[PDB]
Amino acid sequence: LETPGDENEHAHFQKAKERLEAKHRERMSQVMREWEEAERQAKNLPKADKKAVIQHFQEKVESLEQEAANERQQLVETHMARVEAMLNDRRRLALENYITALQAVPPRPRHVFNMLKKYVRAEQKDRQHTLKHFEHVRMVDPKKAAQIRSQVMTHLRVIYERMNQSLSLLYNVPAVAEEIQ
Amino acid sequence: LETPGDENEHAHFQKAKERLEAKHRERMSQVMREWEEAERQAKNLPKADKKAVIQHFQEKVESLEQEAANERQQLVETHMARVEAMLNDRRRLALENYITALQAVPPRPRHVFNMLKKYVRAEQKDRQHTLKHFEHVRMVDPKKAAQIRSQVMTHLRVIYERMNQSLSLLYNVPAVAEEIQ
Ligand SMILES: [Os+3]
Ligand SMILES: [Os+3]
Repeated sequence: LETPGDENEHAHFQKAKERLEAKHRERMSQVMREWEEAERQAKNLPKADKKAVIQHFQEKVESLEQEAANERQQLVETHMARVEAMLNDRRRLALENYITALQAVPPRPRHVFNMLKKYVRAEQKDRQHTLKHFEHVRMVDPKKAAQIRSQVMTHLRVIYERMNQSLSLLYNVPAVAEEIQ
Repeated sequence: LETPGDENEHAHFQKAKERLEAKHRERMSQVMREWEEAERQAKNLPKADKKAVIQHFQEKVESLEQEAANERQQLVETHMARVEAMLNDRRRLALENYITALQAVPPRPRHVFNMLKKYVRAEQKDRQHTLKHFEHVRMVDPKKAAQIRSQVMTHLRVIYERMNQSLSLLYNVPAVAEEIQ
């Protein structure tokens, strides 16, 4: 995670969640094994002791379940972070590329557009992505999402303003205006 | 979901979440499209109206995000339900199969055990599965999990009692006792 090179991320990301899982079960089952033995003694001990063993290990697992939590979030935040940089970086590019329009003999009307749908579908990936991500916050931590709606509302609005502000660049190139539209 | 036959479930399950996703984005983007147009009018209207349009669609999306929620849970509960029946059904079987031991000439010491690890690893799938499932409740709806810990604690305990109570059937067959152990 702190190094990784194989381009495709879902690959890696999947692999990290994967081994994150092959790791917890390991430490977790060790407790379900330390617990079983544990009770195997409070078997002929007071019922008060039986009870404390239960409450002790009942807490060790919460401990672990917590570690893993954090541990897992730490993974996600990265992905998201890595995902967004891709998404922004691509977008920015298609801008110049779609900016490179298709100026020459017949302004490659098929390229302009070919290029356009890149920007568009791209910028949609943003919107589509910004949204998914949020739903998560809506569920998992309803309060967390409350705070962050004002924040993310602004974002979506930016894309909208941008997108149209992009299409509105045809208001600088008349030929392909009615031509492509 | 109400019919399905292709054995493997993860397959289907994946497919259902899949189309559940190809469906929401559809209805969702329609709102992000009904919203954009909407604001495009409150553009020269009072700032009070601009504000209501915002608050109206801000609520239509919560609506949808809610539908989808429910809609998605409805999927999960099935899977879990289908998953558990597999898990129980298999287990029960390995019991008789592992019960079928390996009685004959040399009580297929390699079969008894071969059979055993089926039961075991099986019953672990239970424990492993019961646990995963719960972590979900711990996160998503912390309160939900609080209620249900007493319930699921009992379960895990049952497997434990069972498992050992199974191995302890060798206390009925002496040959393979020291023989396999
Ligand atoms: Os995400
Ligand atoms: Os599950």
